[PDB]
Amino acid sequence: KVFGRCELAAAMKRHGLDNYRGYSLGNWVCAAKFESNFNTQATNRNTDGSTDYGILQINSRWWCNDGRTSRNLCNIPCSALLSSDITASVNCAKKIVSDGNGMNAWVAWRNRCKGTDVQAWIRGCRL
Amino acid sequence: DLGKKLLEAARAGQDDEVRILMANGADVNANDEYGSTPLHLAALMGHLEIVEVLLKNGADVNAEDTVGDTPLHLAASLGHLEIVEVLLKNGADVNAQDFVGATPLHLAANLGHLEIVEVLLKHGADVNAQDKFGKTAFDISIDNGNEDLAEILQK
Ligand SMILES: [Cl-]
Repeated sequence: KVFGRCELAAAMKRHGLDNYRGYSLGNWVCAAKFESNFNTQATNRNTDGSTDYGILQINSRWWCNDGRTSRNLCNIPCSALLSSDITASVNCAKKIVSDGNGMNAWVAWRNRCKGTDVQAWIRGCRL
Repeated sequence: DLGKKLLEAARAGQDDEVRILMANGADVNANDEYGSTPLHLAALMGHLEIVEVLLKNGADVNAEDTVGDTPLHLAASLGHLEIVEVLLKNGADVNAQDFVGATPLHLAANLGHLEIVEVLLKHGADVNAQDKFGKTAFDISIDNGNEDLAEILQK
């Protein structure tokens, strides 16, 4: 499934991302755009043998279990991050940023969202 | 070791530090972790004056980052109209497609930048171009329910 921008903003709002730790909703929509281009099916194998899964490209070395990489800190099979329901990816994403270092753990957000007008990513959506 | 410092200066809008690093033989096409050139970062952060200085010093106007985005991709999506024209007049491909097949027209349409869409159309933006998901700029405007943008693209 490939989300539209406003469609994913509305879905992320339903999953508790417009009121999470000061990380306003636009930050998350922008991050999903540059991580996966709004594609929940996106999968990219890293140079170290691990793979990034899902709409927020969650890495399989640390956060999920794919059977070909054993930390699984989100206690989830990596395949579960690929469905059209974004519950699994969001809950895992909330665990990644909540260690203290925050959004700077998000490579695509850090390089393409951080410092821009992130509110534009929810601009024009009737939420 | 100056290229890493020119990247920082370009993204940060240090108009004066960009000049000094340039004259001292800093690589105007240095790449960071994401494959961005100084011209990428200056267009991303809306620093018009640094964009012109990098172009005068021979920056690649169509350099692609690790995902295939050109500086015109980033300027069009962020709504920086001044930079988009400077990039076009200096030989930027108005119909460049990145790794997911998105053009500058796709990126400006996704964020409802009407004025930038019209400038891109004027410079020959292809309204039939599709990303890897089969979407045109028109389809994007419909998905986002942007009626004013749809009208622009319908003619
Ligand atoms: Cl909170």
